[PDB]
Amino acid sequence: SRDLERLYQRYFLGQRRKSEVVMNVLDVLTKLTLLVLHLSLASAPMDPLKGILLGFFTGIEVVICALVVVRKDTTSHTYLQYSGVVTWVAMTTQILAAGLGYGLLGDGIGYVLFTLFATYSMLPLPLTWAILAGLGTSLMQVVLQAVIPRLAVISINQVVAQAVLFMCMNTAGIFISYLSDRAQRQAFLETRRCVEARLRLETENQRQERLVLSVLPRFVVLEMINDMTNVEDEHLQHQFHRIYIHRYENVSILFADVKGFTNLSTTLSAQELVRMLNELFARFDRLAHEHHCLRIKILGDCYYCVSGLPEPRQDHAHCCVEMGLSMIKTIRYVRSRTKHDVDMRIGIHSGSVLCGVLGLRKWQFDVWSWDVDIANKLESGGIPGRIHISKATLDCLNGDYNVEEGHGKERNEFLRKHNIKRIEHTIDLRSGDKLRREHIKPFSLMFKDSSLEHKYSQMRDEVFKSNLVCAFIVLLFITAIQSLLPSSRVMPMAIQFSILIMLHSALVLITTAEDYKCLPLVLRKTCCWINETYLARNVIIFASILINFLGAILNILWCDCSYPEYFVFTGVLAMVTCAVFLRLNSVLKLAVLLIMIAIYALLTETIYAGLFLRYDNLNHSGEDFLGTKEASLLLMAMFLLAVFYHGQQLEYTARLDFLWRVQAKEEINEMKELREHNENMLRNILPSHVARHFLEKDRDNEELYSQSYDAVGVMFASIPGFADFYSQTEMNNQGVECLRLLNEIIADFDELLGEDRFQDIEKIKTIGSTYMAVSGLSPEKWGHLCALADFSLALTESIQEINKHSFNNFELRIGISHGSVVAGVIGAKKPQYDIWGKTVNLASRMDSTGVSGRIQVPEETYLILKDQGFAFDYRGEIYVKGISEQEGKI
Amino acid sequence: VYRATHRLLLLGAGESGKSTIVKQMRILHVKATKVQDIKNNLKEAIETIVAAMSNLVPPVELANPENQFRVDYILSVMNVPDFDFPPEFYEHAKALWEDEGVRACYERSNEYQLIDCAQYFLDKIDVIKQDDYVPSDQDLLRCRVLTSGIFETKFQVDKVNFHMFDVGGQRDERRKWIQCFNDVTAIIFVVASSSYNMVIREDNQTNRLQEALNLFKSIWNNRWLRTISVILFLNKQDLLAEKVLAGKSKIEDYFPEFARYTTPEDATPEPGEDPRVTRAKYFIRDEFLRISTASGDGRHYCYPHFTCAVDTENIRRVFNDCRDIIQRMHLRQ
Ligand SMILES: Nc1nc2c(ncn2[C@@H]2O[C@H](COP(=O)(O)OP(=O)(O)OP(O)(O)=S)[C@@H](O)[C@H]2O)c(=O)[nH]1
Ligand SMILES: C=C[C@@]1(C)CC(=O)[C@]2(O)[C@@]3(C)[C@@H](O)CCC(C)(C)[C@@H]3[C@H](O)[C@H](OC(C)=O)[C@@]2(C)O1
Ligand SMILES: [Mg+2]
Repeated sequence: SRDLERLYQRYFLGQRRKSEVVMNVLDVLTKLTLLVLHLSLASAPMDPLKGILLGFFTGIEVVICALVVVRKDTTSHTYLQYSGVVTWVAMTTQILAAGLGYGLLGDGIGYVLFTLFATYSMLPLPLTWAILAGLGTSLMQVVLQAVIPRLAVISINQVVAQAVLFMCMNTAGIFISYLSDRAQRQAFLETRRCVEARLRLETENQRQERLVLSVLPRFVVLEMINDMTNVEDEHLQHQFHRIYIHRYENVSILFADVKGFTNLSTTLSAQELVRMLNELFARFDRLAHEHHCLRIKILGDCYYCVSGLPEPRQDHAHCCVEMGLSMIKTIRYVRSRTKHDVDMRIGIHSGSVLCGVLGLRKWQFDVWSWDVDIANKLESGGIPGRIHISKATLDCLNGDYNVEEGHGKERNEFLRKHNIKRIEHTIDLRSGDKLRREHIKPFSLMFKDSSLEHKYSQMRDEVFKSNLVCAFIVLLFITAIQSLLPSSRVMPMAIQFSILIMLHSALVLITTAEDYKCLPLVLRKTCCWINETYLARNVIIFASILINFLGAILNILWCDCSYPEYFVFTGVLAMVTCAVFLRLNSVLKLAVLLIMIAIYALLTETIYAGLFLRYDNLNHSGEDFLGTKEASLLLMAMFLLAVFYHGQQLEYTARLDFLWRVQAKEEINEMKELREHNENMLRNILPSHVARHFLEKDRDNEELYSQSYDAVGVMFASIPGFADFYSQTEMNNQGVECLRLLNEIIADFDELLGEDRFQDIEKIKTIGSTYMAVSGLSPEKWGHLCALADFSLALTESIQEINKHSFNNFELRIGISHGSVVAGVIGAKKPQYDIWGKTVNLASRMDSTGVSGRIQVPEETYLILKDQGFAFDYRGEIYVKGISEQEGKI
Repeated sequence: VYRATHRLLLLGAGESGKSTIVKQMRILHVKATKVQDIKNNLKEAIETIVAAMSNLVPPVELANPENQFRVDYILSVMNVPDFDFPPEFYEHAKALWEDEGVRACYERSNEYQLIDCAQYFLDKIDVIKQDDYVPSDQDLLRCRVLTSGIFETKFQVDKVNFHMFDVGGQRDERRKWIQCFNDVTAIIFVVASSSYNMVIREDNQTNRLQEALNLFKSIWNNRWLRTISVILFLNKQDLLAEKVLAGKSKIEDYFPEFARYTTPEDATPEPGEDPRVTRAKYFIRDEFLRISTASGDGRHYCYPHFTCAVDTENIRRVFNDCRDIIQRMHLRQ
């Protein structure tokens, strides 16, 4: 992916650019410091030729400093790549100024060591660019020896060693550049993957929740969500299954039933009837949305609003009467094409309702009260095509609407009714912006929490074996650097060199014991254990650092050797080893780094000062001793500053990425928990296959979801005594305790439904105090009818038990039937699983025309359980048909 | 402040004295209709005594036959829906009450159904005959009023609020109890300990004490009262003591286990107490603790108390003890 990798380069360019901002600032200090000491050395002013080139060089570094800031603000980063080239050429040119003209007469070879290391450490140039930039300085060092032949006169040999001194910078420099870039690739790759997973899970969470919120309004879904989270420690003290009901006031209830349903039911089959029903009811849902209703349920051929239930409205019944006029208009519209005569009747009443859910399975929003019963009776009144505006509503709307005298006498005269990308950039940008002053220490870059730093320390160094290899090569090169350098005790220094080169190899084999499979596992475990804990690796990293330093100084201690500046660069060749060791902490690196300079400061003062003096007089030149020890610590200063800032920036980036990874993981965990809660609620609301079909696309593309089944049993269970039991006094809040008892009954039924004995039976819905369940919907034999019969008997037993526990008598009317049904969703916007057919109406009629406490059943297709009452002869709704009743199994 | 308030309800069988307990508690810490109810109670008592003169299978001997027109007058006005209140009727009632045959008929009141406050108002015919006085609070507590629905009385003692819940006790009214079984601090079960001799007026077969025991069994094992920790309030202790002191009726005559039962080692050493009353009260209490403990799980506990709802000192002492119990219980250890 060239587009993604280029996108990484734009991100990678900025982080490396932050390093060169201080290094260009570092360079301008280098020019003035060398210029100042040259001014202070001689009372007479320096050569005017000397000042001009450094003036260009000390001025261009200011320009690059003022050029990187503007490009960082700019969205493009082309000049950031150029800035590394502009900086490299500026310092690389410095060599020509010294070699041919005057330039920076101080230092010399050591200064080239500083920049040639620089162009592999802080320059945002890619790895391929670094080799070209590094080789340019190295090949120009070859030009330096030609333009300064007296340097070759100083050392006829060791000129190859001088190139070797500059060869290991390329060898060690690519190691830092490649590993640091590789680690940056993983950090960018990981932060790109984590955001991809977070966005993937958020869309699913919002899509899953959008279906749950389609039904079950928010003001009860919030209560359910709070309940399932277990907000308190435990709810070990519970006596009731709890309810989610609330009382509302100043609402209006509509109703509608098809007058001639049975006449047209026999004319056409089930599929066409379902099609017309869905068309009418979907247009009706659109009308309800237009007129501020919210439908509660669709039972058979019935449809009813609640006006202003979740939010109050001053004109609450106005919306109901307007949408009722819309009901009439839509019925007239569908009356076109001379198809049928499905005209209906509408009844409206206003009052107080109790809204909530009952039971544990297939939760559905409903309303129970006495006033909804008044609305139901007003609808059942009659005169299809006309509304009922009984006194509780006529005085509600206004006196501005003219309505007739109302019904004469159609319903029972009881109770006196009185009718009348850029995100990822801001993803990275907000990480640094928030963490400018936050959990990380402003300078030590340490997390405030001890555990957060500790869980960082346990992370293993994946390049520890490769990083320790780098320390071996540089220590091997200083051995080759010094081996050809002359000394008095050539053999005695080699014996110590052999020990030191073996000491590093001793740690090499120990730290590569895991790499050495042939070596025993116990040794391999120690290698893993070394990198497992940060402190055990820190001492080894410190240890391997020392061996490079001991090897780099022991040669000088042998000297009592006429080239004292070349032995100094070996310490510079040891300071890179600290920069190589990326993982070790920054402040710990400064403490060990401060040891290197302090020892060299002690070895560059009066001790071995005479050895520097004999070098001064031999070279002579123009006061070049300012390029000697006077500049030896000057080189050490810039090298130390560069190495320290490299370590600091590397640790800064690493800590930032770790902290953001932790934050993203926490967000992912929280979102996963929310997903689990939503999944639980959705599973409780709707069946599996229906929920899966409605979750993805084609929720509204397919207006009708339906399926035809052949062998399905249908059962109804009614409690006629609850209407007499129900009463709205003041002691019970408004009947809330009666609804609590009803919820207890329904919850007992639902819990009984969960037994393994009843696997083929699924609860469809509850109609007020009626319980409806079907048998054998999922084919996976007439055993499911037997299961349904056992379910009815168990329901009778449960109602008897709860009657015993309470202090009143309740009786169940059970109606069963068997046949072919059609199961599907009738509302695309609000998915409510439902079934239709002729056996459903037969079951409802058999339940309605029955005696309490007894089960009425059609033609007995089973001989397993014996029935009785064959001579019952119930006319029903279709035609007269005599069939039996249902006793127990025996 | 809803949690601070305590909700208490008085669940008990019929004629258990819970309403009397509520009245006494109300007058402890805070018209002509009451006079009318006293008159009606005395009226019902005298009419039932006159009817039971002849209704019982074992005939009760009468007084001097000349003093019989009074009986005919009481029988005649009893059928009248609107009973008269003339001085002549009160003279008739006093004449019956002083008669020895009527006294013997009253002594057999356990055979038929009669209010327990009959003799208190029957001793008050002379003062009620003038129909010009206001009965005292003690006479107010003797009134017999049927409780149909459930009633609440707000309470406040020592800066803490209490809630009262008076409910009916008849088998027809037991279906309304579920309306207030939620978030209740404790149940104050009241049992008429002296009703071991009589029977309930709804079936006329089961003993009142047996019905109360069945009610307590139903309440204790109720699935919606698993952790409620009922409090037991034995009532009518004075009536039980009087009945057991008379010797006409015995607890053994209706409960065979009583004869073998012995007084427990732990007892309340009341100075004005007899071994018989102690053994009777402890037999009843041990029956109730047995039925409670057989199903005991440690979730809820019962604290039996002996109470006489007529006198106010026993009421206030038992109420103080129960208030300490309810405070410790609201502590929710
Ligand atoms: N002598 C005596 N009479 C009592 C005692 N306790 C209550 N009574 C009387 O018994 C009568 C019945 O008490 P009451 O409060 O009406 O029972 P209840 O439980 O409320 O009656 P119900 O609603 O269940 S039908 C009252 O008139 C009262 O005066 C008592 O301890 N001793
Ligand atoms: C349980 C509630 C109670 C007592 C009052 C009530 O609002 C109902 O639930 C309605 C009216 C009400 O829920 C609206 C739908 C429907 C189906 C019309 C119910 C039935 O008529 C219930 O009666 C039966 C017997 O199912 C009924 C009337 O019973
Ligand atoms: Mg009462």
